[PDB]
Amino acid sequence: GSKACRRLFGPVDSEQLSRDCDALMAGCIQEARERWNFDFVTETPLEGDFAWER
Amino acid sequence: DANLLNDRVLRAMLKAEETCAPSVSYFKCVQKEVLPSMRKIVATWMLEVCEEQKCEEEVFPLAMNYLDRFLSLEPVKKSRLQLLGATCMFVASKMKETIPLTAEKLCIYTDNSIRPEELLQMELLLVNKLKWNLAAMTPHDFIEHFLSKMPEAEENKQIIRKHAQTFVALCATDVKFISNPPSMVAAGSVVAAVQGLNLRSPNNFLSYYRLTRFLSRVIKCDPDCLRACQEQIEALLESSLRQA
Amino acid sequence: GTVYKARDPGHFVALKSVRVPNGEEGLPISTVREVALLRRLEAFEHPNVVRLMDVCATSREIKVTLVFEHVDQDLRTYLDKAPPPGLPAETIKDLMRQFLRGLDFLHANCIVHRDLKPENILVTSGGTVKLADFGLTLWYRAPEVLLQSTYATPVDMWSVGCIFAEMFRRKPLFCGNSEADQLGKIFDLIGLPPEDDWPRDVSLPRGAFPPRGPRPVQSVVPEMEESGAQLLLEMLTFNPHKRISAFRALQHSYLHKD
Repeated sequence: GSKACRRLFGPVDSEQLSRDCDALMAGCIQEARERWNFDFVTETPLEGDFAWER
Repeated sequence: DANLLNDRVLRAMLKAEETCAPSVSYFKCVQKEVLPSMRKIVATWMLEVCEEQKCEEEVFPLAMNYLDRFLSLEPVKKSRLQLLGATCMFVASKMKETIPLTAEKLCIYTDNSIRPEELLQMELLLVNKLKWNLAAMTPHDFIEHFLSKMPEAEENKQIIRKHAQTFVALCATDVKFISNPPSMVAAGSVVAAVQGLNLRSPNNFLSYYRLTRFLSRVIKCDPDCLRACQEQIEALLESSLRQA
Repeated sequence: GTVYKARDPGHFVALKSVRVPNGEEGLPISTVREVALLRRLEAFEHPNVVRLMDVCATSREIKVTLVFEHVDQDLRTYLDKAPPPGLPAETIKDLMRQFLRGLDFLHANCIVHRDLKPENILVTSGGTVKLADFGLTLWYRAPEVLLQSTYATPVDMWSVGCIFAEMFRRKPLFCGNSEADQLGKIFDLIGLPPEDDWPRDVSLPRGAFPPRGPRPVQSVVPEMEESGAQLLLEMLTFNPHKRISAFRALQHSYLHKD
C-alpha cells in the first residue's frame, strides 16, 4: 500500500502531550499579555502602559 | 526597464528571506533529545508523504522551514518529533495547496501514533510560536525568478525546473538546508540542474559560465561559494542514489 | 470582540480579537494565509502601511487577537480641517507621494486594496499617510468593478486618481447612485470608450450608455497645474491595461520635485 505510514520514534505518552500542549499554550498567552498589558484570553485588563477604550 | 524592475523584486525577496531563518546551532544549544541524525529520519518521512499524496513541490521544503524554525525556539521530545513534522506539513499544505492534507490522513501516515485532536492543538502551538510568519520565502520562488531571466526554451526550462526542484528536496533532508538561505539553495540547485545529470553534453542558450556569474552576482555569494554549494548538492544526489 | 486603543512609542496602537470557525481541519485556510500575508510585510515594515504588531491565538471556535498600528486621524478629517482656501499644491504632492509609495508597496506584494477611500487612508498628526483595511460606496469604484469585470490590480490606481482630484475640489469627483449611474458620470468626463476597449463578458453593454465626448480635464479640476492634469488622466484611464501604475506615477514630472 503505502511504505510511508510508520511511527518514527516508538510510542507517545498521550496525556502528557495534552498536558504539555497546554503548558506552552499558556506560556504564549503570558508572553502576549506581558508585551501589551492585556489578557488575551479574557480581553479585559489594564495596569501597565495600555490605555484601552472601546 | 526589466533590468532594474527585476532587481526591484529580487531585492525584496532577499530582504524578506532574512526574517524566516533558523539558527544553525540549535542542536547543541536548544535541543537535548533531538540529534542531527533524527532530523534526516523525520525529513525523509515527510518527503515520502508529499510524494505519495502528490503534493505541490513547495509543500515539503516549506514544512521543513517550519520544522527548523520551531526547533530553533523550543525543545521537542524524541517521541514528539514526528508529531511536529506532521503539524508542519499540515500548515504548509494549507499555504500552497488548493485542497490541503486532511488532518485524519496525516495521522494515518503517522501509523496512528498521533490523533487529530493532538495535531490541531499543535497547530495553534506551532503557529503562535512562529509569530504567524508562515509566508516564508521558498527556494521555489527564487528558482522561478531565475528561470524567467534565463533565455532557454520552455521545454528546457521545465526539465531544468524539475531537476532543480528535485535538488531542493534532497537539500531539505540535509543539515545544509538549515544554514543556507533559500536564495543559495535555489541557485545551487539550478546550476547543478543545468549540468544535467552527466547524461548528455550540456547545450544551452545561456552559457553555464555566464549563468554562474549572473547568479553569484545577484544572490551575493562568490563563485567559490556557489560551486561549493553545488558540490554539496551533487554529494547529496550521490548519497541519495547510493541508499537504494 | 470589540477594539481598543493604547498609544505608546508614531504613537497609537489598537487591538481586536476575532472568532474563527473552528472545525474538522483546525484553522481555516483563508485565516492562516491572510495573517501570514500581513506578517510578511513586517520584514520591510514600510511607513505608508499600518504595521501588524503581534498576533496570538487562543481556543467550537478559536479566538485570534491582532494588535494593529492604529492612526486616530483619517484622510477625510485631514481634508475637512484643511486650510480654508484648500491645500497647498506642494503639500498635496507630498501626500500623493506617500499615497503611491504605500500602494506600490502593496501591489509589489500581491495585495490589491479593492476599497480605497479617504476613510481607508489614515494620516498621522505629523503628516504620514498610512494605508489600512486590506487583506482582511461606489464613488471611488473603478470602471471595471462597476461593470463587474476584470478586477486585477489597476482598480486601486483609479481610486487614486479620484482622490487625486478630490484634494483640489474637496468634493468627490464621481458621486452617483448605482453602478450603472456611476459609469455615466465617469463617461461624462473621459468620454465613451470604443468597443475594443470595452471588456468582454460584462454586465452592461456599450449600448447601455449614450455616445459622449471626452471633456477637458481642466474643466472640473481647474486649481491644478498643467502637468497634474496630464497625470490625472493617466490614472483615470478607462482601459486598466493602459492605466498608469503606482511606480510610473512616482516617475511622472509632476511628483519628481523637491
